[PDB]
Amino acid sequence: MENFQKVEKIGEGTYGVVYKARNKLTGEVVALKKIRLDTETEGVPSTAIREISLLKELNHPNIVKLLDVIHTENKLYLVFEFLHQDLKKFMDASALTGIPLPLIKSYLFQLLQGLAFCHSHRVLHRDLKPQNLLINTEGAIKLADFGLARAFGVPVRTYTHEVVTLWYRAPEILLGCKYYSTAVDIWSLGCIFAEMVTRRALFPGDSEIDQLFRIFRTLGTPDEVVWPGVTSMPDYKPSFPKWARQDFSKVVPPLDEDGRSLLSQMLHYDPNKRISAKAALAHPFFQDVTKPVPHLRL
Amino acid sequence: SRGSPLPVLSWANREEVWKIMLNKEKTYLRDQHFLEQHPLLQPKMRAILLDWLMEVCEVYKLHRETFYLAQDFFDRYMATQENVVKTLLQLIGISSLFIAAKLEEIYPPKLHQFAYVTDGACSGDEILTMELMIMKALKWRLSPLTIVSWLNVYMQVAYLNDLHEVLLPQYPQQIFIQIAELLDLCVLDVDCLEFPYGILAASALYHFSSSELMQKVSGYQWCDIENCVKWMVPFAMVIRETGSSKLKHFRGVADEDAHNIQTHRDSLDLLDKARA
Amino acid sequence: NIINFDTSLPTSHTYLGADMEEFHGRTLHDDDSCQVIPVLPQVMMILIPGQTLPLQLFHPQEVSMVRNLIQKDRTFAVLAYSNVQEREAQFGTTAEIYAYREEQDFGIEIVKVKAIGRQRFKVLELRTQSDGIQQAKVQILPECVLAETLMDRIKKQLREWDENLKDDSLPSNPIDFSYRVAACLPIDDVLRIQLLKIGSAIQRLRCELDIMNKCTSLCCKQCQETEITTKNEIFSLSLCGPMAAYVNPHGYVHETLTVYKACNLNLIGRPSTEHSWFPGYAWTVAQCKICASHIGWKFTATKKDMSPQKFWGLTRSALLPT
Ligand SMILES: Cc1cc(S(=O)(=O)C2CC3(CCN(CC4CCN(c5ccc6c(c5F)n(C)c(=O)n6[C@@H]5CCC(=O)NC5=O)CC4)CC3)C2)ccc1Nc1ncc2ccc(=O)n(C3CCCC3)c2n1
Ligand SMILES: [Zn+2]
Repeated sequence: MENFQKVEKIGEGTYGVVYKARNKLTGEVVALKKIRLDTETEGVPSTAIREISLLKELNHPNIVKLLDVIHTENKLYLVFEFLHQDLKKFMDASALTGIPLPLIKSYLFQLLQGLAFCHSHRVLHRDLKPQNLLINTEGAIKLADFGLARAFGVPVRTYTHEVVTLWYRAPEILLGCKYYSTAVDIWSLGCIFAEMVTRRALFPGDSEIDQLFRIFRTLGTPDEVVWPGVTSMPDYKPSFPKWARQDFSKVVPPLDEDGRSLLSQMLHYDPNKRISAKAALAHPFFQDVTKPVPHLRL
Repeated sequence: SRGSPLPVLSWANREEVWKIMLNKEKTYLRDQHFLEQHPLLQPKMRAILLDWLMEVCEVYKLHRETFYLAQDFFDRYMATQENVVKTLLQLIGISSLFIAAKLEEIYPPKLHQFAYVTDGACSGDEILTMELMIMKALKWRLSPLTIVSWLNVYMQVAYLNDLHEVLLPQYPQQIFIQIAELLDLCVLDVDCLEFPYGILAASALYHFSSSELMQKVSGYQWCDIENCVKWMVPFAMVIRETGSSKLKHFRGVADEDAHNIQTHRDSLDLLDKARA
Repeated sequence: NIINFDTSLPTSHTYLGADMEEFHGRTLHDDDSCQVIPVLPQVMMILIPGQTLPLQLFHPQEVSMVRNLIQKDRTFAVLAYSNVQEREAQFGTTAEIYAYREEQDFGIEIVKVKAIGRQRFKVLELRTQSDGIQQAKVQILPECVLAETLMDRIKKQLREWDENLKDDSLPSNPIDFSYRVAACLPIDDVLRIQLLKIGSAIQRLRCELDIMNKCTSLCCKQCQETEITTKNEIFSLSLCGPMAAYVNPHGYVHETLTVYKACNLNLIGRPSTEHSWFPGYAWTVAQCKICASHIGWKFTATKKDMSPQKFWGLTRSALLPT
């Protein structure tokens, strides 16, 4: 690891610390995730093993590449590929005029492809938040931080309960569903989609019940006609207030009548009925998609 | 050829999923002769280790997938080495099981627990070193399709009612544990590595089913699993004579998941009768 | 509730980095002598003996002083500046560098140090070095050893916060126990100078056991109306106790008291795990609901099987005990 020269600190993800480093041989910028093994009581953390194993089977243009893995005493380095920003910082930097619609469409028709690729490999990202979608100056958006990802078998079984950041948690996860599957990721994307159009978080709750109640307020309170089984779900209480399905023309005003339909399908209560990643790429909304180049501020 | 056992999947495209699974079956190589490299060891020493790893898995209620991940890690790492002495077998196996538990389970046992079960022959620091050594020798390819992962798919496809619904478990708990019991006694024989994991699972399923159900649920033709069935014959006869066990219950494990917890009963006694 | 957090982590300051040197020496200038001590230009903390004081120095003169003061002794004179913040410091404590490290990587000096307070002194004078460095002429204050009941009575409440394993902490010696307790009271600075200018351990414990049941609520300072927390919600996530000293990436030092529940606070931004003082937890900026005075952070769990799923760290500089 004497070949890499650090240039700056990028930030901290699920584990380790990410630095910008330039390879002295080829002179190509690369990201470097560092894990201090000595501080880790239980050897290499499970998140690190899962990532490194999953990221070495996923080679897509929309998933950050794992260039290399290096081990120098008491230190594990993952050499990724360098990307110039994160969607969150881009959205904040464009919080006055907003991301143009073609760019939003392209960014949604580049996360769905990577998500479909992961799902066909039976991988659950489970950490789809704006800080984990990295964008470069060429106009490409890529998934990152697979530390919380998991490879789900056929059939699935009971996996880790509380997953995903609270702001982007599916209602089935909130209500303590026994089995969850790919559908959760789709919910996250919907939450991200409405964030790009509106520029602010769709369901900003500070506690589990608060997030659940914001979801109910926006989308209505689920009954057995829209979500068969809710009224039997472990964390469902009959005392939930009755709200009624705020119209989508007021939830995301700027979206057309096809973007609205795609968002509604992405935000379906019933995980079985919720649109899949590949079933969304055939949506008419992605009929005139392009690849515009963002004008990043650094 | 292996046509298309999978039904129409909504969460993904059936063709791509099946192609990826089959390519996984071809990217992780196994060698039945990985013991000729280590002249001191003998096949019986492998079984004794693997049997032991089942027992540990029972003590801590570790899933079957964890044990088969450990078995795959062992039989792949040991194929990349030379002149390994029997004294190091236990450390390699325990490190492999530690890696598998970290990979698969929600709350894997702590490192000190793994060290304790070794009865002092291996320490926490030895396990930490060997786990990194294994993960390096395997080139970080720690996501294979194990022999039980295939049986899960086969049983899901065998018992389907409303099309799709391939991800939610739906199949008897008593038939799955009978085949998994024949697949734990077959796994103790190093010749089991001669056949692909999917073919091993299909052969066990057929041995406890009809020759039509296996082909419906796996897509294999008779000529494909003929050799595996012939080799499995004496391992199935012993299990049939002994009598299949029952679905035991475990503390803290839901009654709908007891079939996914490894159950070491006795394998070195049936293995020597089968090999007879 | 139960805390499977390994409270030893907060005292280790893992956030400060990995490669740290671990000087294992000591020094105790005479019990009554006029000494010249170098000062840190910006540290405004009122350091009590026995406290760990992390520091992240960026200024060239600060780095030079620490580098040259690393070899010849390791004591710097942290003044306890009075309510008149600029100069006007009459007393103070000496700190001794026990964990030093440089980092030229990224092309910046940045020296990360960890020092623990040793002695107390009255500043007889304050001369200025040739490079923006204060040399303080200070006469060491005496420890007036002149008791057990008071220590046990204080333990009677020290157990309610972070039910204690045993007497391993809280040294038997009255002075050490008194200083350790004084380092934890969420009282403000004006009462902190008085507690520092006490003297014999007895009057210190009688001022600590004094302000342990009298104070009722920790409230917003910059407005004085919001009722942030009460001692019933207080608890310690670190061996050092409910309160401790940490540093943010910019060098500022914060005394963050750990509590279970706080009210009248609203959160800003989203949870982050960058430079987190408590490993495995994420922090969100907290501001009071009436004057938007940055009061602290709300830490939440981020890994699997974490005992306290949420607590609060309130910076003592914005709390007025009442
Ligand atoms: C090139 C590129 C750029 C950006 S970026 O610019 O969007 C990003 C940089 C950023 C990260 C966040 N800081 C913002 C600062 C805000 C202030 N601060 C902070 C922290 C604690 C504070 C505090 C603070 F002020 N104060 C005042 C306090 O008192 N405390 C205390 C502390 C203790 C506590 O407990 N409590 C407190 O309060 C943290 C830094 C920089 C700005 C946003 C994103 C990505 C890239 N590239 C790239 N390429 C390739 C990969 C490959 C893999 C991979 O994973 N990644 C990324 C790693 C992470 C995500 C993905 C990759 N990334
Ligand atoms: Zn206020």
